[PDB]
Amino acid sequence: VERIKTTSSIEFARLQFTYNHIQRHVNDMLGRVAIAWCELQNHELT
Amino acid sequence: VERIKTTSSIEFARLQFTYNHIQRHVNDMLGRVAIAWCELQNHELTLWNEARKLNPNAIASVTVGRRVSARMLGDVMAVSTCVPVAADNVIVQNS
Amino acid sequence: VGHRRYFTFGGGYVYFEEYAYSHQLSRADITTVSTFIDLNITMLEDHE
Repeated sequence: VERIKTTSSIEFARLQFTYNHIQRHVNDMLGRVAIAWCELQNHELT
Repeated sequence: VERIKTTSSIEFARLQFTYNHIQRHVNDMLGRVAIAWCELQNHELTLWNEARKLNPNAIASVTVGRRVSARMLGDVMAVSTCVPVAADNVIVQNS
Repeated sequence: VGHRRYFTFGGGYVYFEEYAYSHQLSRADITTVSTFIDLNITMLEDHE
């Protein structure tokens, strides 16, 4: 038995969500870019 | 006639501004990247045409996705899959 | 001998056999292989 203590700023969690959303997007897109870039290099080798 | 009620946290709006600024930037830049990537693909198609005229076997093998023999039939390629052979079943004559 | 050829002609091809016209072909009548490399860049959606 205890009592929990709650912060007074959601902004930590809203930053967490914004940063995670943007990071998912940019990581996914730059990963697609890098994958397509490898495929382009291997493809241009011919 | 009414009274408006104001929140006590601008941070919703500051997050909105930060997220919108970053989103405008990244959407614009990734859109430019995708557009330039399409232009690169359409632009490289010419080199691919020339190569397929040069060594149709290699280009067909890369493009189709498997080792295939090919030859041009004018403006199209005729492909035919190649039979794999085990490495140990190959002998080189010395001369 | 065995002279089969497809020549680009307008929007499609003009298939030839034994140095004789056979018929025109629609562009999609022939299987298509892509030298392009897909870069499926979708866009960060608006979030409120």
